[PDB]
Amino acid sequence: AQSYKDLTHLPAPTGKIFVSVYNIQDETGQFKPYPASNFSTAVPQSATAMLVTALKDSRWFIPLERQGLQNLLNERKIIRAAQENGTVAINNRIPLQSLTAANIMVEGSIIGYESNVKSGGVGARYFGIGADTQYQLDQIAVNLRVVNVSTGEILSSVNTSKTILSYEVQAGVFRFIDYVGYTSNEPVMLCLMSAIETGVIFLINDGIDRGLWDLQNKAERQNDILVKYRHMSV
Amino acid sequence: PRAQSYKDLTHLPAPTGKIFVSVYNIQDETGQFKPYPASNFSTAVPQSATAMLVTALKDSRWFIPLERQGLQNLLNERKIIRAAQENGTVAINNRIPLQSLTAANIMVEGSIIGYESNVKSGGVGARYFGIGADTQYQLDQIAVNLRVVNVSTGEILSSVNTSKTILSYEVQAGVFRFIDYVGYTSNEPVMLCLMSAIETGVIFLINDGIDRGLWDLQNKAERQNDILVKYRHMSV
Amino acid sequence: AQSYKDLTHLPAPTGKIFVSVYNIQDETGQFKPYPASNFSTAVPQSATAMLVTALKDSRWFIPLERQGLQNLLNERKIIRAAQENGTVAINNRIPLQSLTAANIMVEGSIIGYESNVKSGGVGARYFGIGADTQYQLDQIAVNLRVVNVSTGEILSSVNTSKTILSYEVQAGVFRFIDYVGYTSNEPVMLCLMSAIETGVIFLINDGIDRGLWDLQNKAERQNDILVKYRHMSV
Amino acid sequence: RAQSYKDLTHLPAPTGKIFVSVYNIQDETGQFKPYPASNFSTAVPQSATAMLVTALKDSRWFIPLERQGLQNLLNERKIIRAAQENGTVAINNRIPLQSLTAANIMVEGSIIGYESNVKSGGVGARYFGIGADTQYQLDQIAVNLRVVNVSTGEILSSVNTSKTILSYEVQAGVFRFIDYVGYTSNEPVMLCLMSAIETGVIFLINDGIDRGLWDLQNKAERQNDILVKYRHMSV
Amino acid sequence: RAQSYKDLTHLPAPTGKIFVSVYNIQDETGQFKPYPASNFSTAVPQSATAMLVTALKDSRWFIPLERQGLQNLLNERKIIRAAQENGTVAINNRIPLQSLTAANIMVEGSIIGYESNVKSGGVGARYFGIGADTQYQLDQIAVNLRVVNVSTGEILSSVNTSKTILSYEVQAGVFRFIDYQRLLEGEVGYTSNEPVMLCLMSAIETGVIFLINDGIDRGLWDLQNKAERQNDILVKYRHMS
Amino acid sequence: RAQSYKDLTHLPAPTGKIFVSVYNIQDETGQFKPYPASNFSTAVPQSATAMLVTALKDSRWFIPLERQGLQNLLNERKIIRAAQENGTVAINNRIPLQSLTAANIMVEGSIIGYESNVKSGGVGARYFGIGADTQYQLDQIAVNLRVVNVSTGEILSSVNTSKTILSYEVQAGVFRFIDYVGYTSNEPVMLCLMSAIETGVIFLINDGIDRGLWDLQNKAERQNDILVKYRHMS
Amino acid sequence: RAQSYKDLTHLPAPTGKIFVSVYNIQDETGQFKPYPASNFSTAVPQSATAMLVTALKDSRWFIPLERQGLQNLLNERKIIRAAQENGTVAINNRIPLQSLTAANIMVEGSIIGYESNVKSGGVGARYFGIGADTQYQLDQIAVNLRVVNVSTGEILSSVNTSKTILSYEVQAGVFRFIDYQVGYTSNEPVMLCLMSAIETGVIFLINDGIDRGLWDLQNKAERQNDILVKYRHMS
Amino acid sequence: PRAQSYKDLTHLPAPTGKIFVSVYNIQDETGQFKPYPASNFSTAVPQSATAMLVTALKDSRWFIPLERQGLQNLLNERKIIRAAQENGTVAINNRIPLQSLTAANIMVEGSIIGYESNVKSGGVGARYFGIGADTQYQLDQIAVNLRVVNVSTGEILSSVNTSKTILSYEVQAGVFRFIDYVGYTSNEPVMLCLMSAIETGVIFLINDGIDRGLWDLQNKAERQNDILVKYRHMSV
Repeated sequence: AQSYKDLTHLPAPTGKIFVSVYNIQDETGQFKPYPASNFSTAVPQSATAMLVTALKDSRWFIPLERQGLQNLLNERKIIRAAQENGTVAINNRIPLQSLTAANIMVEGSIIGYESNVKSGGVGARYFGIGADTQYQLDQIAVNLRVVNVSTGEILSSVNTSKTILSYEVQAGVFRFIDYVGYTSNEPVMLCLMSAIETGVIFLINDGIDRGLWDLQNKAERQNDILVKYRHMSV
Repeated sequence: PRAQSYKDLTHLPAPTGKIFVSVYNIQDETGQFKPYPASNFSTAVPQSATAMLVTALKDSRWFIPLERQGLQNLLNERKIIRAAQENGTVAINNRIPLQSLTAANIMVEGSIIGYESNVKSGGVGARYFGIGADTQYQLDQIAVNLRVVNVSTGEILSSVNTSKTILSYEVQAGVFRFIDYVGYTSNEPVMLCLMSAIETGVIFLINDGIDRGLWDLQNKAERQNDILVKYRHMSV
Repeated sequence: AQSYKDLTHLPAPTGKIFVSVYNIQDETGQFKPYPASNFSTAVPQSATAMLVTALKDSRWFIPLERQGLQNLLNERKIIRAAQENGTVAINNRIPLQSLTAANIMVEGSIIGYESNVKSGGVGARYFGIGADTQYQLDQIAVNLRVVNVSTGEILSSVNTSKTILSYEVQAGVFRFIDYVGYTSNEPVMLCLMSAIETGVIFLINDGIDRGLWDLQNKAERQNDILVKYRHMSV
Repeated sequence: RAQSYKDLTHLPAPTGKIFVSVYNIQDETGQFKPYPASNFSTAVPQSATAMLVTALKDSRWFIPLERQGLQNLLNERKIIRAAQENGTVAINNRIPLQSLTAANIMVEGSIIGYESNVKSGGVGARYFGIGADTQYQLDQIAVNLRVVNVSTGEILSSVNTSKTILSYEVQAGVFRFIDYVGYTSNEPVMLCLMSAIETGVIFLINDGIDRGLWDLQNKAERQNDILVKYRHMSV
Repeated sequence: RAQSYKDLTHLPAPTGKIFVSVYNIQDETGQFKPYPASNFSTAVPQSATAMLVTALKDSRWFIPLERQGLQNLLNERKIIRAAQENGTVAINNRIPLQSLTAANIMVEGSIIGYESNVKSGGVGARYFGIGADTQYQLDQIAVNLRVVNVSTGEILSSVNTSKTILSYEVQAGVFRFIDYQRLLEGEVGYTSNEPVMLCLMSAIETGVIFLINDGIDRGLWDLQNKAERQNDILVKYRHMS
Repeated sequence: RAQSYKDLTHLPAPTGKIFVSVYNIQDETGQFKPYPASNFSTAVPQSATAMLVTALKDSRWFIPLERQGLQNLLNERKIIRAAQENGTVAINNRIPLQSLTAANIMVEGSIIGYESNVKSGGVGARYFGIGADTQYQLDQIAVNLRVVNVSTGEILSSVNTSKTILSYEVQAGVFRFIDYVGYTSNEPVMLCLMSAIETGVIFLINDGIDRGLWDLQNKAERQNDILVKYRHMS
Repeated sequence: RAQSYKDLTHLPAPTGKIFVSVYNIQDETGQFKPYPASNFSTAVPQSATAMLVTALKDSRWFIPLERQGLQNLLNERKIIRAAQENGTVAINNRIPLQSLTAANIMVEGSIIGYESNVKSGGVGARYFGIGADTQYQLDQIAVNLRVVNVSTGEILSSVNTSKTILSYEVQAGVFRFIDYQVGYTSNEPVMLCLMSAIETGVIFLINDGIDRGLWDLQNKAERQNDILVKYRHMS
Repeated sequence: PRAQSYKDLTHLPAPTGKIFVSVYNIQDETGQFKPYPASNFSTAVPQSATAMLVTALKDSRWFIPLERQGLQNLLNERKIIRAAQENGTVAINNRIPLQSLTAANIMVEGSIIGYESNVKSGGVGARYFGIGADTQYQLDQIAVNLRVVNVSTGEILSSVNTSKTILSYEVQAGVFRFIDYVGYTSNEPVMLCLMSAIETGVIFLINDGIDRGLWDLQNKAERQNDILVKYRHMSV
């Protein structure tokens, strides 16, 4: 997808930013219609994992684990129990630091989702397909927030929407366009990822502008990708 | 392009100074879900009013929202910070100075108190949309209540109510025509509805606060600002 | 609507009354029938929000927030922590009083709800529509109680029933009859709201008669609205 | 208003009114409404407790103490005390606290059974006066009320009432009914629940007379028309 | 009123009424009503404990002690103590507290089975004297009552009852019924109560009589007149076991 | 009464009855009834535990100690002690407390399987001697009973029983049945559960005898008619 | 009884029986039965843990220690201690308490997958010997058994078994079956599947343990036993 | 036969020494269940990913997995042991020497992040499977995410994502022909998909770790290994 390429070729910052990752909540309230199970969610429930990946892939952030904090704490208990008596095989000693802290924490909401099946119309032209074949429209809105831990104020809050027309051309292969491409992943997931990745870039952009963080070369503020995504926020 | 509610909200007259306000949840108190063939669990209304409100309070240029949903998370992070620096070994460039959590005298809270949606044909919609009297458009109505509570006393200072009614139909794949009891939107209508209501509520809120002396304008004359009188009139 | 106009034009009391607002529980047990979701409630779940609005709008009461008492308390902790060390910017100082108390607390129940689709009969006659055209009947019963915090005894206990025949004439506009007028609100919404509004007035009347609270002008005990709602209460 | 209400509100007086604590009346019918109702729609309103509290008051025999929101009460009292302990509160805003009113008996109960069927013609049709094609409704609710001695925990009384109501709609939202003749604007099942609880309160008062828990002001009134009406009902 | 009630209300007297703690009778049938009922509609009423208490009282053998609402009781007693500890309460309003009454036995139970099917013709049609195409109902309930020794935790008594009732509606809200345990005797009764409830109640009332008999036979409690062990009702119910 | 019941109530006597604590028999079939039953109707009764207690009592080999309501018991004993500590209790109402009777063996169990199929013609039709289009049902239950040594926690015995019952209704509420012909007034699936549990208790008794967990009064009677009958069944 | 049970009950003996604490076997298939079953009817019986315990005993290799109901155990022991601490209990009623027996190993597991579909013809029709239009049933279950070292928390052994059973009914409640690599059973097929799988897992476990020196055979020569080598090859 | 992923996983080059890793759950975060006529409660994907991961980590010969799911059970058993020998009376042949629970510097965790399943006919399936264009095969797609966390600092060291797509159809009862974007399988296709994704996940993880200097190979000659290069190309 284009978002992944843009995300992976940003200009570099002075240094990577520590950030603690809390959840991206699904707040659409939406599930699939008949004949799905009543319990089948309309959107994957994996936004947080995607965010962690998107933050790392940006080359701008060091994500700190918080979802499984209790597990972390246990493991550290077990380490301490294994070395407090000074008998542990030295090749097996694990030096413990204090957990890395962060001044900002990142959180989010999937704020909306719409999906409908369509045929012909504008989609059929851009795809180069028959005016009777049925395609899909998937739209997701994501909100990402960065909170200041020192004060509890919101440092940054971007909103992204991605809308994707798609249709199956081969078993398990989809052609799609971002309001032209090939994808092997489900359209709805491509949408969720693309929205989250874009959100991270929006995030990085907003932070540069507000002096939360700066680029290695301030000259690189006018990088093609950065202005591309800066303009997607009007 | 973007709704009238957003435009009005983002061009309000300024307050003497921005007001800190703590935001807790906006509950969906409609009791409503989508009918067959929806999943029984599909909510009629989006479940993200709180995020929308935080964004709208910020966008008004009147408020600095303090997020409280993850207060418990915030507090843990501060524990983790203190534990990392109490021994004075942390790399000086990685030191995180802690202030006190910013406090607020007022707390804003709310409810989505009503929602109705039905599909319609002909009538006023058909005329204003300029469509066939057999062609179907949709009506979405959402009602929101916003309350301001005094943290020092616990008195409920303000309690405003807004209703937004939106007529819509899809004209192109993923594009909707709408009327606010004509515009175009790329967003699903029930969300356009909820957003407009929340944004309107924040404006109603600001007005009520001025009138009750909860907060004051920078320019005392601008009590007769076009936007403020517009929304003042929607409340009578 | 009539209830609202009347509620906002009550004669004034000697002084506004503090009251703690606790929930109005939905005790109908009722949800919407096919094709609604099984989980769709028959009645909105916002009676309490409406009570607070009605109490303030009566200009008789000062409602004290209790649903978010725990949040309140937290904010007060945060306030104290921010100023106990005396370093806070003097203009950023927030003086804390004790939470305002109340001798009475108001609570309630939605004790019954009926909703049915109908044709012909009285509706058709008064609405002036075909005996084949369909209207809705919505009926709600509400109970409001005022409790003495000092003794735990019930100070006042009023009951209201609102019955509304309605039908849609235009997209989103209903003509209704109160067992003719026009409303933009959903009928069940208007029914619940009207019952609660009427309830507060019933409450206020009962309170006057039982000496729980007094009017500035005792002569206005014969106010048009007050006697109107006194007549309904029998 | 129904006969039950009339009777309840015209009982002979007791020596002095009785404090009684009311905790919830549980729906123990296990019953919900059939298709096309939501699976979650209860057959019977979930508001019996509120109704009982009202009925206890209306009888003029009892002063009901509500306990459902006891924890809220307690909080309010915390807030009151915190507000005046430092003696700075304006004397006009001072709230004098008494001790919460206590009671020796606790009343509790269950809705123990419910049946509803749609009927056509038959016997009802005659007292209603219509053809074997019009459909009327039968609603039957059974309630149990218990009185508990708080001092000892003995269950002093356990009465049972059944109300059966035949009804059918004549006008939109207006019902004709017969109590195994009147008109009601209230939904029949709710008229039934209410009539059951009201009747129960009277069964309770009678049973208390008979067990020496309380007696009448005027001993002659021990064989009052209403009290005797409902005693015969209870056997 | 059912025969079970008549019999329960005319048992011979004991030396003294027996204190008993009443805990719940659990519905362990696992059964709900079929389409078109709500999935949540229970096949059997959920009110056996309320009925048990009434049956224990109506027997004139027991004094039931409240335990379902034990926590509420305790609260009320707190409130009481708080109201008179400062010695200012109006003397007419003073409430003397004893210790909660104890009991050496607790009674508990299970509804262990429930069967219901609609039938036509057959033996029912004969004994009811109705058309072989008219529909009647069969309801069967099984109840288990246990008496537990609180001093030792041993189970003192565990009786089992089944009541089977054929019924059909004859008038609006009036049912004619038969008690399969007397089917061939051809006696038919009328009831205003729903059949599954008459069934539940009749089983529970029978269980208590079974219970009183077992206790008599095992010396858990005694009759005033030892001679009255040969009372008609006691041998009637002694034989059903 | 069932063959199982006759056999259980006429076993050879043990040297003396055995105290055993009874904890639950869990329904571990995972099975509920099909359409048009309620989704919530269990396939099998939920009263196996009460049945076991009755069966253990009825064997004349065990004295079951009630543990399901252990917490209630303990409460009752608090209440007794509170009523007598002050030495004021009415002498005829005095309750002497012993210690709760203890037991060295715990009995517990699982219903591990259930099958129900309604059938037509075939072998059933022959043994019943009915029309070959008339429909009968097959019910099969598998039960597991375990005895645990409380001193050590070792599992002393683990027996498994399967009962399969063919039945069809011949009179209203009366069933003819066969255990791979008899009459029962009880529902076939209950007869199935009960019979399995009764057989289980006998199995248990045999295994205990064989392993020296407990002994019979006359050691020669190991060759009792009933004991060998059920011994051969496994 | 099936090939798995005969085999489990005729294994070569170990040096001595092994204590193992049994915690649950979780159903991790996520699977329930389709229409017209109740939505809540599980595809697979929920009794794997009871079955494992039975299998472990039946192997004559293990002594299972009950842990599912450990708190009940603990309560009963409290009651015993309470009954004899005051030295008055009748000596014949005295219960000597040891410490709960411990174990160096802990056995745990998961049912990790399940399939069921109905079929016609193919290998089944041949091994069953019926026409290619007559229908048989396929049930397949995958189980994972783990043995964990309590001293270190490392996983000591981890076997995986899949059993596939083709089946169809010939008489009411009697089935023809095949252990897809012919037999009779009175039990439901998915039952025989789970049980055969759990029994196979225990043998796989015993084998893996011998090979890794977790436990030893009486006679190391018996390493080439017919049953043991049979199960070595299926792994 | 057995999937290529398994074959590749079990023939990796050895690391300098095997690495202890603690494994907590792999959550199903697809939100997906089976459609009618399945039970509403039937999950689309097996709920046994964690067992499968533990199995995969062992099989790679790079890791020693420490299961933590029953940590509480473990701890209880150790209590029981200690209580059983603290009085020094236990039978010597039954004596159990307790070490400390083995610790690990890294902790592995993961999510099933996506799942789609469809029944299909004709197209590529009919061609490669060699079946009638009306004959039905199924498509299963699963996406897995594995994360490695530093237990000493809480930094998330690695987060790899894998997708497996499998076309399949049953050819004989309980035997499937399948294609991994022809082979035969006795196991169910959705399980084959989940297993293959997880195995691939582990190799991706090993690769990422080499790259980030978390670990290196025993034999320097093996730095450019065919299997390691194969699976790097699937990521890029």
